[PDB]
Amino acid sequence: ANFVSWKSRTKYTITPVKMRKSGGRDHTGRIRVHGIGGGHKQRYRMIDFLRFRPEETKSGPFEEKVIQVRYDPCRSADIALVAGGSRKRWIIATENMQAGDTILNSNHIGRMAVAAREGDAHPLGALPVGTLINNVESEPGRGAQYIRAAGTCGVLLRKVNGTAIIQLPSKRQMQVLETCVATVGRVSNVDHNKRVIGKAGRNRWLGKRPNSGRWHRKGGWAGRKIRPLPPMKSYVKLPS
Amino acid sequence: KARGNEYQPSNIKRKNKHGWVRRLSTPAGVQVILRRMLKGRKSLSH
Amino acid sequence: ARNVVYPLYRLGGPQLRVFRTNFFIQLVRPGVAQPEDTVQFRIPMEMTRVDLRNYLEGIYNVPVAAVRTRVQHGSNKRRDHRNVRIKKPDYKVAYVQLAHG
Amino acid sequence: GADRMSKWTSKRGPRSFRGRKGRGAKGIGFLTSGWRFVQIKEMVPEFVVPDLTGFKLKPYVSYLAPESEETPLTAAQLFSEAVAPAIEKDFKDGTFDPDNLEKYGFEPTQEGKLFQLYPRNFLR
Amino acid sequence: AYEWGVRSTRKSEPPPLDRVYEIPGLEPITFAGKMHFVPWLARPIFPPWDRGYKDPRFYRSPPLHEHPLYKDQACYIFHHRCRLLEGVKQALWLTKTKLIEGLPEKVLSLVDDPRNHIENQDECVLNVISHARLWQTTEEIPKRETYCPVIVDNLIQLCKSQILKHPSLARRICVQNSTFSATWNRESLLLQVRGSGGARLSTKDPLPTIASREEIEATKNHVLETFYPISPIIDLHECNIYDVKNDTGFQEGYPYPYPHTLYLLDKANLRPHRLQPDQLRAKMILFAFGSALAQARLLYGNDAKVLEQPVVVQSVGTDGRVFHFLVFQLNTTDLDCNEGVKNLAWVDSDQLLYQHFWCLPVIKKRVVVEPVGPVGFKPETFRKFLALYLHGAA
Amino acid sequence: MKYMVYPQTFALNADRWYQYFTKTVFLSGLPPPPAEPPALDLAALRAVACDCLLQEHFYLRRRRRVHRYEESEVISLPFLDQLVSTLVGLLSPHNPALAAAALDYRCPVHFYWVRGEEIIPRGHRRGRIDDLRYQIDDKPNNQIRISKQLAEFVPLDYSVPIEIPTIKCKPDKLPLFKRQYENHIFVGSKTADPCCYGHTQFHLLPDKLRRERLLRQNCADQIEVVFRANAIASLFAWTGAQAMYQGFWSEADVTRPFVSQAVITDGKYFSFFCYQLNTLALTTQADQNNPRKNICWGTQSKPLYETIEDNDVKGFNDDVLLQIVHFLLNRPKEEK
RNA sequence: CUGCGUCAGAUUAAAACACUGAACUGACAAUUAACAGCCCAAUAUCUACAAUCAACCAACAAGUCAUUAUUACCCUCACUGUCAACCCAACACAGGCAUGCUCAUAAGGAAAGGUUAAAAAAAGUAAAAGGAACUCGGCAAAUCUUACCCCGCCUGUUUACCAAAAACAUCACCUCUAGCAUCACCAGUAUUAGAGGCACCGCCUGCUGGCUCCACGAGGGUUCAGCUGUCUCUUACUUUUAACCAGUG
RNA sequence: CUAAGAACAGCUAAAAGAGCACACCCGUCUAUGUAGCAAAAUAGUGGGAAGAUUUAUAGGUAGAGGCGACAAACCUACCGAGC
RNA sequence: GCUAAACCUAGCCCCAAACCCACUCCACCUUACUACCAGACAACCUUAGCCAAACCAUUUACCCAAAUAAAGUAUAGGCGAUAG
Ligand SMILES: [K+]
Ligand SMILES: [K+]
Ligand SMILES: [Mg+2]
Ligand SMILES: [Mg+2]
Ligand SMILES: [Mg+2]
Ligand SMILES: [Mg+2]
Ligand SMILES: [Mg+2]
Ligand SMILES: [Mg+2]
Ligand SMILES: [Mg+2]
Ligand SMILES: [Mg+2]
Ligand SMILES: [Mg+2]
Ligand SMILES: [Mg+2]
Ligand SMILES: [Mg+2]
Ligand SMILES: [Mg+2]
Ligand SMILES: [Mg+2]
Ligand SMILES: [Mg+2]
Ligand SMILES: [Mg+2]
Ligand SMILES: [Mg+2]
Ligand SMILES: [Mg+2]
Ligand SMILES: [Mg+2]
Ligand SMILES: [Mg+2]
Ligand SMILES: [Mg+2]
Ligand SMILES: [Mg+2]
Ligand SMILES: [Mg+2]
Ligand SMILES: [Mg+2]
Ligand SMILES: [Mg+2]
Ligand SMILES: [Mg+2]
Ligand SMILES: [Mg+2]
Ligand SMILES: [Mg+2]
Ligand SMILES: [Mg+2]
Ligand SMILES: [Mg+2]
Ligand SMILES: [Mg+2]
Ligand SMILES: [Mg+2]
Ligand SMILES: [Mg+2]
Repeated sequence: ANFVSWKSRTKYTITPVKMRKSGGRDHTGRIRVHGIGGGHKQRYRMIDFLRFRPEETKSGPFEEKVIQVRYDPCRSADIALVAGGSRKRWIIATENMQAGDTILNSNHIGRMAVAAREGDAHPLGALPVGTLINNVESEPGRGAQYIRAAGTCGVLLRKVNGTAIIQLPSKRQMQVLETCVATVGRVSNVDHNKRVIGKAGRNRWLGKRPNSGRWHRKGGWAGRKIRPLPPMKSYVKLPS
Repeated sequence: KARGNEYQPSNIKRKNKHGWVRRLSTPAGVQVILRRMLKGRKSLSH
Repeated sequence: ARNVVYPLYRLGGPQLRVFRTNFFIQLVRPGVAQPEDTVQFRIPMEMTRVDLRNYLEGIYNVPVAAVRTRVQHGSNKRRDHRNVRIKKPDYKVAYVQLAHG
Repeated sequence: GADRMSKWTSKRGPRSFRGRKGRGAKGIGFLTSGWRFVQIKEMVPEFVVPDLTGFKLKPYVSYLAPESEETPLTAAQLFSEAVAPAIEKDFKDGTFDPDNLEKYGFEPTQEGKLFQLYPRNFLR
Repeated sequence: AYEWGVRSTRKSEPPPLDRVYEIPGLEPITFAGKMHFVPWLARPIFPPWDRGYKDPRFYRSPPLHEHPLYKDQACYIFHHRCRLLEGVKQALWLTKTKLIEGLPEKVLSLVDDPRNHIENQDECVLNVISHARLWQTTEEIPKRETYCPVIVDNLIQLCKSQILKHPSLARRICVQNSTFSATWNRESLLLQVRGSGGARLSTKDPLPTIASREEIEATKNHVLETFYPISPIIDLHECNIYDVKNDTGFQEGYPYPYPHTLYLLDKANLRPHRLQPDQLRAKMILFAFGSALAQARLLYGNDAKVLEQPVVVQSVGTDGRVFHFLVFQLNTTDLDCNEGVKNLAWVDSDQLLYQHFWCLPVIKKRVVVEPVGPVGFKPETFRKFLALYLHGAA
Repeated sequence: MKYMVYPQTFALNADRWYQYFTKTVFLSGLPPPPAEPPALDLAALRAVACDCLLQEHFYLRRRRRVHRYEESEVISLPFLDQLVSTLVGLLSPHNPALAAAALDYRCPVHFYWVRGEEIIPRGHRRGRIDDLRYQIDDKPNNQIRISKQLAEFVPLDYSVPIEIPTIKCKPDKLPLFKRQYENHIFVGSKTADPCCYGHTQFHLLPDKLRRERLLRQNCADQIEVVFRANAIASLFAWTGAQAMYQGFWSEADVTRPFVSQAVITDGKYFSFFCYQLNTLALTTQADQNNPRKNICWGTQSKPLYETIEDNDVKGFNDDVLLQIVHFLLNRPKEEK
């Protein structure tokens, strides 16, 4: 199929970029993910998940002032428009973020810990143990990939020998370097999971199509059949 | 309901589906033209 | 001229000149009532109103003010004994208005 | 139900098809921004009409004429009629050299000519 | 970090060169002589090609650093499409001026007496508003790109009928499609303003000074407010290919050299395309400063000092329903430092000419609740518009 | 289906065709002055005329190069708008009517009227009587609308010994093309507007109909045709729409003449026209016994200036300038 | 794609007719651009703030409209579409057919070839007294009408051409899988995504199961009252059909 | 399914996968029709008709498959496997 | 006596022989039969199955370059059908 991905823009901008839906179709044109199609049109707002990105003419710690926290259709959480120096960019907003607040982005690791403020970006080697964190990265310069969803927050369990243990929202531990930059506090839209869809129509507004009507007897346990051993094959079923 | 009117004419669709350019796009469609040239068809495509 | 290759033109190139032209026009009587200054010609399909303007001024020394052309479709309804459609060739009709009244 | 054995012309198809197809007339300009057409004066073929005042020849030929045999013109014939007389005069005088063939009329290259022979850049 | 642009949408890598080219002393056999592609022959390496002549339709500009007007130092350009982030507060710092709420007493005192008011003034403004938004075109509800300019031209035309009372209004015209340029430094920052669009009211006589000498000298104690961490040059066109040049927009000899008032229109149908009230006033101040700065440089040379005769330039910015008034006075041309004499600017914000307009009657349960016409019309707003137009002629 | 009548038209002898469509007789010159019972500074008006003229050509600095095809829409158009805006302010002391007047910039003027009949040649409607409908969609560059109506140039019953031209073929041979869309009657504003009477129109010919191009097309005798063809169509559509706003139409024909003024220019040459709408009944039912006809006066095109060199205007004409002033100084007759 | 314009024709079957006969054959004629289509120098750089009379207010589903800097560039109106009683259904087919206006017309049309007034058949109208006694069933028709049970929460969806449902889907709930990026999922990150069950909610329960209940239904039954030719018991009239005459077949 | 468009009177109501009710979409019941006007229609009676709506245009998914609110539905008037 | 019925060529089949065609002008890979602008896309990969074996599952003949003969022989093969 003559499928060209809309993700062709190479320069970052805060302008909402028009994106075309896929409908669960891959580049070949066949369905690869079911239940995706239609819904209200959305414009993608590019998010800079690398919080510590100093300007071209600047370096080191810098500060940004929040301009507006608004709704993002693409993601569950809300986003905030911040301005640092002579540029503006989108970031993932925290639970407690307003228009006018000042956030700090630094890569400095001091001898002692520092007072962690919600929304600020500091390396994992300078954050107190136990503080809720979000938007963590595997290695420095990789960018935030984990704990992005609304209300999600990780736990800084321990820090040993330049590495830190991060408790993911799925209650799984992850080991990453202490130089990874993370955001203090939870993510916005804490009560996102408390929403009620209300009607089947609203699920079609989000681009989700109804499930297949086939009665699938197959499942995690029902579909998969344990093969009885020849000794146990005699006792599988007894008439009653 | 009532059938028989499955054909809804459209020149854009007709040229894009059975056109000369469409036929020569793939090696399989080239043989389609070659068979009609061998048979002597007055019109090789749309 | 028709059925000939026109030399390609680029910026600063020489003027395109034709010394022998194969365009042949025929004056015809309009089938409908026309203004007095209006003159009707049948011209080959390859001919433009700009060419016809220079064709009449250059050859017949006829001053022309406005030239309007249209393409006339030839009926393909006629069929011979083999039920094969017979095509009447399409021709272009040109309406020429005289210049000085 | 479409006729696939009829000539495809500009009168068939939707609006985009009809405006894009032509009738064979050569283009005499280009389209600029705003759908404005710019006509190039040099692209319009200018007719070189000679003066026919006092011209002896007429469209028909009188029947009281001899039936001369037809002799097609050849390159060998044209060379003998045009270039050969000049070479013979120079050959007898004794001033002949291949370097001066351009003086006899030979063109080593067609570049820089208003009417190139191959490939020709002029109309009929 | 996360790179933008998936590799599928980028240009694919060219196919690897045939191994015949890797053998020294071996001439590959390619299809360059056949003038078409074949799969069983090597791919020729074509040298770069040049057209050989200048073709405007297919011209390619030289690289940016090869442009003659290329400077390492960036110049930040403010134009009609620039939307300042901090609004007025950012505009005040670039122009080195002090904000004063309310129009000057002298300007407002012109229309204080009933003698300078227009006959049936309230009815005339209502008919101007009604014509602009209801009677202008065939369509029931005209778009904003249609009534925003018309509602302003009629008000100027309405104020231009007072030539009977004031013969001094015959020495002014309304220039359209006028531009100007102004270049200056603000703490080692080369800034340039290129105003365009709107109406430029020109006069044969300069506007008289508003603030007295003592009031101008009192600006030295005032200090410009800062907006850290946001930079003063944010939302500005940072261009490295520019030309420092001062331009009043007209050549020498123009009968109306002195600008009187700049009329700015946010004639955009879409709300996002329209400047915010805070941003619109920021555009007015920079354009008023840019127009006044060009006059100061043209008359007093290209030096930097405190002007002996400060230049006053007015400005009126409207969205078609909301009006902003500005009176800018240029007191100095030495803006590199943050100390010393600072300019003054009188600004009126959010002046409603009318609260709302109904192009159709509001019929609820077969009862006409709201008739056709403006709602919440404020005649006091037009008095300020008239006072600015009558400045310098009463 | 209705014929789209274009005022600024490239059709040859379009003035002769539009006279039959509007039932108008064209007269040379201007209407006779009414023999009926301050200081006008010509120097002040002359200076402003040159200042506005020199502003567009020389004084104003262009950010980008102005091309030949943009001269009408970047040089000629602003000059016409600015000249009228300044003149109405300089003539307000001499004419109080202009002060309480509505000035419009490029507003559309529409008028729909029915005149003539035809027998449909082909189709299922062949042999049936169908009326010939016409529509004028004109957008003058400037126009002045006033609350009161101007004085008539000639009486309503006045007649001239000149026959209105009659076309022997169908209107399609002008050429004129038929198209079906919304029928509008528009003076430049809706009916609710008190200023429903027209005073003066200002037109700028398109660069496609410029004088220089018509000379290349052997249309030297068609130069004057374009001026009076635009005036006949635009003023009839203006006066006709004003009559409709007053409740008059074909069956209820006008009881008083409707007059208007127009100034047609290409930027350099100026022409002046005056129109009077004596009759609005043009349908074959109503025009069968209608004796009266519409009257249009016209002047020859004259250049306002000869040549513009730098900041000096060569050969500036005050006769052309005064003719613009007289049109603007015209006012409705005052009551006792 | 010339397919009721003109003219002529040894013409002569369009489901009848036909001399001017003509929706046949041949020739001749025609639809004229302003509308519409056919657009744009390069390189960088810009574009947070819906729409809805956009002003109130109130939202979510988060939306349908913007440039500047420098360089290059000032030649001019070409080309094509334009007819009709028209298209897709083997047909001059009671079907299918997007949008703008007119919302009853200012436009477009003709249900009866002539006759007779048998049966049977179709549609419609009227009816004494009775009012479901008809019938698998108040189906049809008339009238403008109450109370429930069963099933399914509801709007919605399906066997195009015998099944519109109690079936499917559905919010809500529940299970299972996955710790991550440059083409689907996704330019996303466990408050997420996928694979499934069940069918809201509320109550009760295990450590998953059972009832209740709001509205809702061309679902399946039952019923008051009314209504009526459904019936006791049919009858009259009108129209189509019918039969006869003429044409086609 | 994708792209970019269009349509939804009036009334009761309220910021409703609300009610009545046109256009429009669908096809519940009955009758006509059964080589019919129609290889699924007609008349009346019905369900929906601001939404999970209807719809025009172009593009995509192709038979060891596609697609499917599973009817073994549909994929050019014989689909338990197209021609 | 109507409808009809009759007719002899057009051409074709199989061999031999010999190895065949494609630029008059114009248009023709874009929506073929369309005068006239930055591409970078590139070709190659066992046939299967019906059928026979009275099912079917291994298997089952398909010109490979000299007619004849060796010879349906040596061999192969659910040592079956058959292949050779
Ligand atoms: K139901
Ligand atoms: K078998
Ligand atoms: Mg589910
Ligand atoms: Mg299920
Ligand atoms: Mg078919
Ligand atoms: Mg369709
Ligand atoms: Mg044309
Ligand atoms: Mg066919
Ligand atoms: Mg056009
Ligand atoms: Mg009628
Ligand atoms: Mg009868
Ligand atoms: Mg009959
Ligand atoms: Mg009864
Ligand atoms: Mg019973
Ligand atoms: Mg019933
Ligand atoms: Mg249900
Ligand atoms: Mg409910
Ligand atoms: Mg339902
Ligand atoms: Mg069915
Ligand atoms: Mg269905
Ligand atoms: Mg059914
Ligand atoms: Mg269910
Ligand atoms: Mg019972
Ligand atoms: Mg009962
Ligand atoms: Mg009876
Ligand atoms: Mg009979
Ligand atoms: Mg509803
Ligand atoms: Mg409803
Ligand atoms: Mg479905
Ligand atoms: Mg099932
Ligand atoms: Mg089944
Ligand atoms: Mg099929
Ligand atoms: Mg077998
Ligand atoms: Mg078997």
